[PDB]
Amino acid sequence: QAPYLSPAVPFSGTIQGGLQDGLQITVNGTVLSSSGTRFAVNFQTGFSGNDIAFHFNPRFEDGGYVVCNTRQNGSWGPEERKTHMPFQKGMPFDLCFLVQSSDFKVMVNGILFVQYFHRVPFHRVDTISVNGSVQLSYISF
Ligand SMILES: CC(=O)N[C@@H]1[C@@H](O)[C@H](O[C@@H]2O[C@H](CO)[C@H](O)[C@H](O[C@@H]3O[C@H](CO)[C@@H](O[C@@H]4O[C@H](CO)[C@H](O)[C@H](O)[C@H]4O)[C@H](O)[C@H]3NC(C)=O)[C@H]2O)[C@@H](CO)O[C@H]1O
Repeated sequence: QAPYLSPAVPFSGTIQGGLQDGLQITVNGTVLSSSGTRFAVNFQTGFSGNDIAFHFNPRFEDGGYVVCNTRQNGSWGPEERKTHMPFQKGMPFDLCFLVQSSDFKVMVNGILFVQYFHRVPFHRVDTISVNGSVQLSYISF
């Protein structure tokens, strides 16, 4: 599938034929230096945002942490927080999401940062959305 180039934020877009084992999604952009304190990459089913299989949510708050979570039928589940901020405000980033059968792995700037085990079946998620304090250069597959 062709990449989305300079998509405006907030973004959503379709992942052609859905998430698959071994699919790698790159999100390349810049964290804004002073336009808020959080951003999110969401892997979801459709365009509603009520069923987000994997919400990856860096927060430049309390010194900085990343929330990983799942929204199901409009309900957020138990957060998995990573008390490690691998981003810097104002700086470019390259995020890579590797879909595996049991989990997502998230590489930040080349290096595995977090592992999130599937809470809902992944082959059904077909949409990426991005919101918050970021500018995007591209999303590639
Ligand atoms: C200590 C503790 O338990 N803390 C809890 C808080 O962390 C918690 O905050 C919520 O946490 C969830 C993850 O658990 C999300 O980060 C929530 O933020 C919301 O995220 C959604 C999805 O990204 C976002 O909606 C999207 O917005 C875009 C455009 O911007 C568009 O409208 C899409 O349609 C939509 O999906 C939403 O805006 C965002 N809201 C905020 C305020 O960030 C986060 O609130 C709270 C509440 O559960 O509970 C604490 O106790």
